[PDB]
Amino acid sequence: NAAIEVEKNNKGINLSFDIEFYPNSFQILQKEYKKIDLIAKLLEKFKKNNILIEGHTEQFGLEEEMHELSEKRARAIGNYLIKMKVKDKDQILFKGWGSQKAKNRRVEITILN
Amino acid sequence: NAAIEVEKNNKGINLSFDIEFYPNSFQILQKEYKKIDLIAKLLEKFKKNNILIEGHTEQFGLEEEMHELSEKRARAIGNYLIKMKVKDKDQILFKGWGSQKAKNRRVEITILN
Repeated sequence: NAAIEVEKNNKGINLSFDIEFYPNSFQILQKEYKKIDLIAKLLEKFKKNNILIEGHTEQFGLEEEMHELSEKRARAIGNYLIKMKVKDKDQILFKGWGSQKAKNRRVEITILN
Repeated sequence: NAAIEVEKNNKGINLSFDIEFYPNSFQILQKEYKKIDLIAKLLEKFKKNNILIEGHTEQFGLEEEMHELSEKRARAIGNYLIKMKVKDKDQILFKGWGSQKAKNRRVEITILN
């Protein structure tokens, strides 16, 4: 669960992992920042690349509500990467899938070609 | 099974994955080179780092025989990385664990601090 799963696709290099969020929130648990720090170490080395951050929910709530929550989760991750100075806001696309694709929730980050 | 698992430790950034070798051999199946190419894409970006490649066997054979086989598996991976020009021989440590730690066998590569 501490590991990032890395796989190539047609879009770039996919980083798939799971981040504990507090229930029904886009707030990252304190202990998870070290995992994002590892992600930051990889992204730092792909200096010129743009990234895509994709968020997800699990609950079958109203679609706009789930979309918003899932996007705010992607943004919480992106914001930390901004703060760590590994990417600029210029370089980050944020996508929420809602629920369409225990606190652990799926996040993907793609290092875009 | 196509994914590399990435996790940080005290030694550096650990890349754990599994490579199909032909039974009792250190020959990599043709289809696996694309996976090593992905590893190469990551290593390319950690230009200054030395790496450690660790090989493993599963059979409970004679310890020196298993050690040799496991080390030759690490070397097969390293040799391809040399050939792809992502690392020089100067930068690669090779370690065989034999069996002490379906064709799929465990390999680890650590991007050393």
